[PDB]
Amino acid sequence: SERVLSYAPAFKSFLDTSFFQELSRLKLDVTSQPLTVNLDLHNIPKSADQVPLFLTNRSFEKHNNKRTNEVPLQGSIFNFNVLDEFKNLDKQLFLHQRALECWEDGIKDINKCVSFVIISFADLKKYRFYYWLGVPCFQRPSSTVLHVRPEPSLKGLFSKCQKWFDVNYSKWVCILDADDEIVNYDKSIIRKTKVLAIRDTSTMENVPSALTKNFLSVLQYDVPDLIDFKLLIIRQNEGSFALNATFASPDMKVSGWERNVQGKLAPRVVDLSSLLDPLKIADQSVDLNLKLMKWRILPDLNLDIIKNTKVLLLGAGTLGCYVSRALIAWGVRKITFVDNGTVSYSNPVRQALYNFEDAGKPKAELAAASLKRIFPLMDATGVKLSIPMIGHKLVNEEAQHKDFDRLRALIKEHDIIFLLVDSRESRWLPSLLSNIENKTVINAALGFDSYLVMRHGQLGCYFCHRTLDQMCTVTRPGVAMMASSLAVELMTSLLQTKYSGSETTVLGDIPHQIRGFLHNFSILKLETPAYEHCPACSPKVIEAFTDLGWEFVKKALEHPLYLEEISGLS
Amino acid sequence: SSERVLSYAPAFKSFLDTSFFQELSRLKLDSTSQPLTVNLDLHNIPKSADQVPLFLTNRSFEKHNNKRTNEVPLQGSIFNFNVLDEFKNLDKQLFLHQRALECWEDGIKDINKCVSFVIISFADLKKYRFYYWLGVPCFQRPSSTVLHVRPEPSLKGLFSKCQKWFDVNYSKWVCILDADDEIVNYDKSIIRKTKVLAIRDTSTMENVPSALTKNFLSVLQYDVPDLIDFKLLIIRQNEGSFALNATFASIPDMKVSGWERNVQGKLAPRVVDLSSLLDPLKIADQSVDLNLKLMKWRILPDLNLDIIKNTKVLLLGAGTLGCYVSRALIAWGVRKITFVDNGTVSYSNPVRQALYNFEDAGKPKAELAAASLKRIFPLMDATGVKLSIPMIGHKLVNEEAQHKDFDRLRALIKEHDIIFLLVDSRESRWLPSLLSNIENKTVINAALGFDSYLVMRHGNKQLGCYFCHRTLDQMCTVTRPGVAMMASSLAVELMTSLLQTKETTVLGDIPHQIRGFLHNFSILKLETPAYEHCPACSPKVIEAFTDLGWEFVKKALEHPLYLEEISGLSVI
Amino acid sequence: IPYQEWHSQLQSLYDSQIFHNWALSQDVHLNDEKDGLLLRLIPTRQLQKNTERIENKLLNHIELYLTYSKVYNEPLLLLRIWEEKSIDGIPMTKLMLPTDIESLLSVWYSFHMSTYLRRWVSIFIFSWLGY
Amino acid sequence: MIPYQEWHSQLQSLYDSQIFHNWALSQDVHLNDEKDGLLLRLIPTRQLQKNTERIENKLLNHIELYLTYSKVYNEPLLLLRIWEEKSIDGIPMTKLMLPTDIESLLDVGSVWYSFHPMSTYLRRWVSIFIFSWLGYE
Ligand SMILES: [Zn+2]
Ligand SMILES: [Zn+2]
Repeated sequence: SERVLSYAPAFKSFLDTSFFQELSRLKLDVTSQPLTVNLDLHNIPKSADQVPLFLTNRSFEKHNNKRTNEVPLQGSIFNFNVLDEFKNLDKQLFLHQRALECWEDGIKDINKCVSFVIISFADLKKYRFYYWLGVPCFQRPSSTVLHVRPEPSLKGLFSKCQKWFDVNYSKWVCILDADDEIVNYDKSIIRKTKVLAIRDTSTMENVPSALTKNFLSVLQYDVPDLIDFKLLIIRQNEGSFALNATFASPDMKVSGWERNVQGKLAPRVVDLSSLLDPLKIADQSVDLNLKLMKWRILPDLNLDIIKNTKVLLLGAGTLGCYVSRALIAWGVRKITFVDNGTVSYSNPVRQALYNFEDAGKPKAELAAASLKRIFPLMDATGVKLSIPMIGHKLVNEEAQHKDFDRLRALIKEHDIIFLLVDSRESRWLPSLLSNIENKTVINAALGFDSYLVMRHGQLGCYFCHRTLDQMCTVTRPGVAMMASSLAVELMTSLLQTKYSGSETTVLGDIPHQIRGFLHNFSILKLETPAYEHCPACSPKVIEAFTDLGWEFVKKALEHPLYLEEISGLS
Repeated sequence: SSERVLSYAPAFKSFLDTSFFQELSRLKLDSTSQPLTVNLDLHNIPKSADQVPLFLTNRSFEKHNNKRTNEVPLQGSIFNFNVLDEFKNLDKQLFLHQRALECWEDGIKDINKCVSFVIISFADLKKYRFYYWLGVPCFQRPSSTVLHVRPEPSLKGLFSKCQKWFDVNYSKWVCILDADDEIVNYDKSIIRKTKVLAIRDTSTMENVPSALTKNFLSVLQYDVPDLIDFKLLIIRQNEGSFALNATFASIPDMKVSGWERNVQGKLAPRVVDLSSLLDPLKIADQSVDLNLKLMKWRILPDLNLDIIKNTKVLLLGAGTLGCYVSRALIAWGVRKITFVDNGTVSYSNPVRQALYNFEDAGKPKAELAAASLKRIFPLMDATGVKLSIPMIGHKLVNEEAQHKDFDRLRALIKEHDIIFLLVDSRESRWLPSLLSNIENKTVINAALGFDSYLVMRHGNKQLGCYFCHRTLDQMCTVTRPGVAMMASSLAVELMTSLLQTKETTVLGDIPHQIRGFLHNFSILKLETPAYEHCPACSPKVIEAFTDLGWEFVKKALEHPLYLEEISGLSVI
Repeated sequence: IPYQEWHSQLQSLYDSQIFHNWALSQDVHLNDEKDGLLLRLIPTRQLQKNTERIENKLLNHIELYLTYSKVYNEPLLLLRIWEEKSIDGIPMTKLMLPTDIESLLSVWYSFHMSTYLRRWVSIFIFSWLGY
Repeated sequence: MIPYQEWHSQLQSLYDSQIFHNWALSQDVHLNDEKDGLLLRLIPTRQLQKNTERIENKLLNHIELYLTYSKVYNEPLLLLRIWEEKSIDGIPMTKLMLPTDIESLLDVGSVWYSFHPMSTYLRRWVSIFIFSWLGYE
């Protein structure tokens, strides 16, 4: 009932991304570098046939934290600077040369003959990593094998050997003296007693680790005259076994390159790109922040309608800058700025998209660029365009005509229009166009300590009915911040379905007009009806516009009386 | 008797507008030469001037521009040198002389073309400094020829007809009367018979024609050499016109003059320093200042801008609150801001946090926030400190390091006038509330709920702190974007109000607590007295810190139960 | 849960071989300090269907990281997902960022008394993956 | 407010009235390339001279006033520019300066400082916004 001894592969490698991140870190600094891994032979996953060899960033540290019974296996890593070199190196020769170092050190101390090696190539442009593990297992001589038959009568020695290897973690083997006690390997004491134990990394039943080849090879060098002995394969599990062994037939045979997932002999590849893609990471974490508002707080809150809303902003000033900042925060991906201005040196202090160095550049194009600078995935366009004020004679008729046409094109193609402009008279032309094109409109107007926020979308528009919304008005800083956020909050609240029978939504009330005041810290809410005589509303004006086009626009701008008479307001 | 030797006033008084130099810088980037054109207004001449102002702008480089109706176009040129030394080394008398020869060669063909001006210049574009010298070629051929004259009042009747004739023909500097006694263009065959000459005068000085008269008379002596005695009319668009009985006399050779004297009356170049345009920092600073001043002089006269500008403001936390508060602070003219935050910029951070870009991820928040303020307004004095603020109800991860941070935090609180607690949760508020209370500093608190916010102020009957008395300030809480903007603006508006003499100020009310809500779009204002058992303000707690120092803090942090005992809130 | 109470239960949980005796785990390891547990798991059949149905990709394996959050003084489960591909005709593993992570089931995804850790494991791990 | 064409007519009338030309302060009076603006180069009053020596410690060469029409505000806007008297090589130099305090320099635009905002409209405007704080004649 005797058999020849076979072997399982010594180790099973797992390299955590920290190892490659740490390997990358050193490729930017300065040959092989030393590695140290702690083996846990008490707890081995069932899925594995050998103890897992686990590498991290801390594996580069020469002395790291160990648990009590763990075994500090030592090794080295060879990093080639060109992929072609990595391929063309002979694997069978290289692992042999490592084994010679293992064989050499094994004669000095039999416990230093076990190690590992990692050949590697780091591609830092694609962040791709090629590695191959190997364990320098050597059978010396190549012809000499081991015949074994079980001897269960030795099972009483297992515990003695288990607790011995636990205590001495730097020792891979042990023998018996004349007193039947466990001690260190000695060539003298072993020839007499003929009992040798090996710490086993294999969980394969009656199949010891290939490392055993190394120990039996050193045994034959030290004690050439020992043909027959007893071999103990010691495991921290219940699967330890004793073997009655004999040697039966210089040249050394070196094996132990690690197979891959497919069982073929071939390197492993890890692709760490997508750590190189911060645009996608930022995109996903940002959306996931948004989703947290939905699942945790307001389950029926609709995010997708806000993300899919195309927003036109009229004016790039203080309001426009903050409004767009509150919009990209709410997940809005498409914003179009319209401004005729240029960034002044003073602008950045009240206008939150610009910097001092940005003076002299066109605002509209720059505001959009600034959004992409905050969050690189944004559909953001500036348009340099003038909005004609009513009650003024046209400065350039042909030019403003083009800009009139371009404004309607912009309004039609956008879902919601914000009126952020500087003055009351600048609101009229967009209010009319947005009426015709059936677009939802939010207004924001600034007074000294007061602000106004309302929705056009019957409710009726801005024009439907002291420092507020004037060209020269200088406002307290707080006013613009207040009005900007209330505008966006009104807009998001407006895109939500109304609860049955009431005005409210999932985000709460949706008032018609909000008028805030800084001195008393108070918010007023007022609801206004639509008016048949309004200059920007009335069907009389709407049908006048449809019929006469730009000619009705031109005359209304230069002569508001003509507009008031059409609407029947005078 | 009653006869004189005719003298001459300088032809022009030069004024070069700053826009002229702009165009000069612009063309050098786009020695040499180049034509100029200037329109003379001879009807309206400032009383402080002895001759018509010669005024050149950027539009002077264009050969055809829009003149007014009675104005006279004057052709000239500019010579720019690329080296200052080349400008100095130019022989002026020789340069102006060979300009006169060009005026003479033109003058014999057309007598109206013998008048022009010349500018030599050196533009230092590094320093934006400009060297210019104007000159007006004036020649006497012969140089030995003078002009003896006497008044001739009988010809005063021709003054009106010459004024209108010169008005209409603006390219013409001279006219004569023909055999029909009518004003006509200059003709050498006609003047020979009639012997009457009219010249357009640029001088306003009585009985002293412009030195340009030398040019015309030099050509008159070439065209009709045998005319010794004629009548000379000097035509002006004011009452200063005069008529002369003229005689050429002797005492060929050509004398040349007309380099313009400087403000000192000496023959030297003028120099214009435009360097102040190269200081946009100063321009920006003054712009921002005057905008602030408009809030005072135009609207609220009693408003103190200076107490705000001088205020040293400590910002605890770099988050959404810290970013919006700081922006609203610099808008109010606050120049000194210290950020305190332990964080690093996330890739997702920039979208909620207004001081950061996508490219800024990986950088320390506190420093970068300060660095960003200088990117908005470079004159800002702004620093930031990476510092941890220990949360109450938690064990200390690093005792040694958090001890140091505790000392640095207190030092910073001593250094600043106003403290903002912008921190993530209630647990982070306790320690700075205590320290600021000990150092007796004005504090503004801003806390965010999902749809709500709280803004309040620690006092200097007492108001009492944040701890005195549902998703608000929770640290796991994700908040609606509008909340932080709202909170931040009210935080700063409450601050600037507070710096004003009062319980209301020139800026309006100064409440203890402001709670806003998004869902009904409402704002509440509530007060609250200092609580006796609060584990922040309570004299037993103040007593406890003063005696025990850091040992008390370490214990109150890790065991809040111990803190309730001291405060006497335990019995409650 | 206190830090040290969590440190003790993490080492007991590890030493019980409960994860090692799981069918899914390729590897189980504690970090340099004892503060954490890295679980490298084999993808369940149900996950493999999902990622191929949604992302049209093959799953290689899943890394779960059991950590202590000192902010909330509570456990935090971190998740990394890996893809199966090839380069030269040999297997390549790739860290992926799922276009939809939620419907599939330091860059990591994160999940949003003496029996504490064992319960928390059953709820936050054994519930969806199965034991 | 007041129409652009009413202001254009009154500016040319005021210009041709020589009221600025007969002013003792004016070195030069000129309209721009259009007829819609008026640039006034002025001799410093003694008080301004005293202030720039007190406040800026510098000598004032002259000041520039530009009467312009803003097609936005529909009102006249007065731009101001201040020049310093200086020297380099012994040659007197003039330098456009940006006063630390320009409010106190007197008693009270892209590159300019600016003052902020019926047939007799413009003539009266000049009286209040110009002739008030500067001596006439
Ligand atoms: Zn309406
Ligand atoms: Zn208190």
